[PDB]
Amino acid sequence: GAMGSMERASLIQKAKLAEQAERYEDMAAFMKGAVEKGEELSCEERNLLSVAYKNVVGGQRAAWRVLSSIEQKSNEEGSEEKGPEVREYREKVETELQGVCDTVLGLLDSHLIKEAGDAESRVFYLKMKGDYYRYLAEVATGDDKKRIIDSARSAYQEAMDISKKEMPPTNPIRLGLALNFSVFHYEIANSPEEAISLAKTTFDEAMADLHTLSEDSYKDSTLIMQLLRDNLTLWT
Amino acid sequence: GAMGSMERASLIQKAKLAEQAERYEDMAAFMKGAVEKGEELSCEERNLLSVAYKNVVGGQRAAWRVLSSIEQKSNEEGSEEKGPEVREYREKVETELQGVCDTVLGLLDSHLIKEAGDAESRVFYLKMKGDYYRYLAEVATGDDKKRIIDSARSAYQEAMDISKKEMPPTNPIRLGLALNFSVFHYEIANSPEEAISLAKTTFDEAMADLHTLSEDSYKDSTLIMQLLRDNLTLWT
Amino acid sequence: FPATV
Amino acid sequence: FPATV
Ligand SMILES: COC[C@H]1CC[C@H]2[C@@H](C)[C@@H](O)[C@H](O[C@H]3O[C@@H]4COC(C)(C)O[C@H]4[C@H](O)[C@H]3O)C3=C(C(C)C)C[C@H](O)[C@]3(C)C[C@H]12
Ligand SMILES: COC[C@H]1CC[C@H]2[C@@H](C)[C@@H](O)[C@H](O[C@H]3O[C@@H]4COC(C)(C)O[C@H]4[C@H](O)[C@H]3O)C3=C(C(C)C)C[C@H](O)[C@]3(C)C[C@H]12
Ligand SMILES: [Mg+2]
Ligand SMILES: [Mg+2]
Ligand SMILES: [Mg+2]
Ligand SMILES: [Mg+2]
Ligand SMILES: [Mg+2]
Ligand SMILES: [Mg+2]
Repeated sequence: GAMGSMERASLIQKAKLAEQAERYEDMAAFMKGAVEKGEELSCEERNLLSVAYKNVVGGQRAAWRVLSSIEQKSNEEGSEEKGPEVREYREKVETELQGVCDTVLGLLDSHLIKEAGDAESRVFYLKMKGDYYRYLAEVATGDDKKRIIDSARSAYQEAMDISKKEMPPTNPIRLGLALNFSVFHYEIANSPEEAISLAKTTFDEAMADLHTLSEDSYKDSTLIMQLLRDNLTLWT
Repeated sequence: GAMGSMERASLIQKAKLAEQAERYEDMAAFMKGAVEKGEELSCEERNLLSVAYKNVVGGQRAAWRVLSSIEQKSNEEGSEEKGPEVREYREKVETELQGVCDTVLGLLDSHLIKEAGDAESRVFYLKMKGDYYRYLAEVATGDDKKRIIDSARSAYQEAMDISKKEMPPTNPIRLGLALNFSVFHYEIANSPEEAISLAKTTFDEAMADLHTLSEDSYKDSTLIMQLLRDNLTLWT
Repeated sequence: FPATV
Repeated sequence: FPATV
C-alpha cells in the first residue's frame, strides 16, 4: 500500500487536514492506510473513517443516480437511439462505486470487526457493513441482488441486537443505525411498514431517555431524532 | 492515452454526461481525449474543455488555499510544532494542481493554439493559457515565479490584442478575458491600478455597445459585466 | 431521498 | 477572492 511508509499518526493528521479541505478521496486513502497499520481505531478515528468513505461513495451515488435516470429515459417509448455511451458511462461510475464499497467491506472484514469488542466499536463497524452492502444493493440487478440485500440485513440486524442490549436508546450510534436500517427497509427491502415501525419505536424510546442526558448529550442525538421524524413525515 | 480507443463523438457525449453528473475529473479526461484526436474543437466543445478543467483546478485551488492557511498559521509566533505533515500535504495538493495546469497547457501547445485561426477560438485558447499560468503563479515561489507570471501576462496580452481588433466590446469571450486579466493584474502582478483601469474601461465600452445586441446577446455579456462591476466594488 | 447518517 | 470566468 502507498501509505505503508507513512506513520500512523501522520496519516490521522492528514486525514483531518483532508477533511478541512473537503478532499474526501484523500481522506479515505489516509484512513485506509491508518486501518492497515493493524491497530484498533479510537472513537474519533472511527468517525474519520466513516466520514471519508460516506462522502466519497455519496458523490458516486449521486452521479450514478443522475446517469441511471438519463439511461432510463433513453429507454422509454419514442426516445432516439444514441448508442451505448450512457450505459457505458453509468457502468464506469457503478464499477468505481462497487470498488469503493468493496474496499470498505474489506477493511471491516480485515480486521476491524473481528477485533472490535466494545459495543460502540462493534455496532459502528457493523452499521458500516450494512451501509456499504446497502450501497451495493442500490446498483445490483443480477443473480446476487438478493444475497447482497441479505448481507446488508444480516449486518444491520447483528448491530441492532448488540445496540439494544448494550447501549441506551439515545446513544447516537444506536440512533443512526436505526435510522439507516429503517431506510434499508423502506428503499431496499420493500418493507415500508417495518421501516415506519422501526423509525417510530426508535424515536419514542429515545424521547423517553432524553431526561438522563447532559445538555451536550442532548445534541447529535436530538439531531438524529429529527432525521427519524423527517423520514416518518416523508413516509406517512 | 486511455481514451485513444474511444470515438471522438462518444468522448464529447460522455463529457456532457459527466458535466450533468458533476464529475468534472471525468469530464476533463474525456475532453483531453477528444482534443488528442487532433481535430479542431467547435465553440461548444471549447466550452466543455474550459468548464471541465476550470472546475477540476478550482477545487484544487480551494483545497490548496485551505492548507496554505493552516500552514501559515503553523509558522506564526507561539504555534506548537506539529511536524512536516501540513507542508507535505500542501505540497501533495500543489503538485497535483501543477500537473493539471501542465496538462492543460500541453493541450493548448499541442496543438490547439497553433491551429486556431478564427478570433473566437484563438482568444479563447490564449485566455486559457493565461488562466493556467496564473494558477501556476498562485503557488509559485522559487526561481520561476517571475517567468510564470510573465508567461501568463504574455498570453493574456496576445489575447487582448486580438480581441480588441476582431471582437465587439460586448463579446462574452472578450469580456471574460478582460475580467480575468484584470484579476491577474490585481492578485498576481501587484498592479491594482491597472486592474481597476482595465475593468472600468471594459465595462464602459461594453455598456456603449449593448444597443447593437438581441435580447439573448444581452445575457452572459451583461452577466460578465456584473462581474466586472462586482470586482470594481471590491477594489474601490 | 430519505435521510441516512 | 475576486470573480473570474
Ligand atoms: C457508522 O455510523 C456512524 C454514524 C452513527 C451515527 C453518527 C455518530 C457516530 C455521530 O456521533 C457522529 O458525529 C460526530 O462526527 C460528525 C461529523 O460531521 C460533523 C458535521 C463535523 O459533526 C460531527 C459531530 O459533531 C460528531 O459528534 C456523526 C454524525 C452526526 C452529525 C449525527 C454524522 C456523521 O456521519 C457521523 C460521523 C456518523 C455517525
Ligand atoms: C476560456 O474562457 C472561457 C470564458 C470566456 C468567457 C465565457 C464564455 C465562453 C461564455 O460564453 C460561457 O457560457 C457558456 O457556457 C456556460 C457554462 O456554465 C453555465 C452555467 C452552464 O452556463 C453556460 C452558458 O449558458 C454558455 O453561454 C461560459 C461562462 C458564462 C456563464 C459567463 C462561464 C464559463 O466558464 C464559460 C464556459 C467560460 C467563458
Ligand atoms: Mg510508527
Ligand atoms: Mg455493472
Ligand atoms: Mg422490532
Ligand atoms: Mg472515429
Ligand atoms: Mg511545490
Ligand atoms: Mg490600456
